Amino acid sequence: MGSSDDPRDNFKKAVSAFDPKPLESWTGTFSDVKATVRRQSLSVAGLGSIPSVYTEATVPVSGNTDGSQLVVKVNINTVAPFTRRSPLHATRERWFSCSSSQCSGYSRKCDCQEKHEQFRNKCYSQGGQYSTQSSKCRLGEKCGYCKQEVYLSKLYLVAASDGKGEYRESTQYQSALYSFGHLSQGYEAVPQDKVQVQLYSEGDPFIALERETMGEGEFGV
Repeated sequence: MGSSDDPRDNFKKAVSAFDPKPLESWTGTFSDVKATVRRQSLSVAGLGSIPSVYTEATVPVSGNTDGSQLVVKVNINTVAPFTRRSPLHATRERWFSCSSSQCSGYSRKCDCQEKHEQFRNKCYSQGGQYSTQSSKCRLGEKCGYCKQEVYLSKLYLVAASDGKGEYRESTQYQSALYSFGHLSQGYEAVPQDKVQVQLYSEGDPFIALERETMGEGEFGV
């Protein structure tokens, strides 16, 4: 194990190691739409402008759906072909679980009613709908969840080096966006007629920044 006492050190090392030259060859198609290699610059306070390179295409939803899923066939030079299916629409549930941190009373017998009530009221203030599951909301209970409807707008994909100078879909990163799971994508509040698809390499500073800043895009609390 290793870790620096400088919070930005891991990020700086990633920036130094980043070689975008192979990515210039990332031409091809996304579901038969012509891809374009894009060179962007990140602005990171104290570190300046940072290169980032991805290949992208806008895929129409029409003609690229399989039931409720957008079907993205990645056919990019030097990247082993792969498909991502991603839901056009998701129902995002954020659950309130009663934990000791928000529990009122004697440890073994506490409940989170006040904090749950706040969470429920917060949901409605954010335009969500709430489902209450446990009113008593005792320690360890799943008390309820806030529900939001979202629609895929920007799909982030990640490729990793193979051993051999080319690329394949990343194992570790199912998205370039923190927290890097398959539903860590760009969403909007209403249905979309097209989706922007962006393919990054694992070592891109965009992904490093997402990681080292926990999605915030900048360092600091």
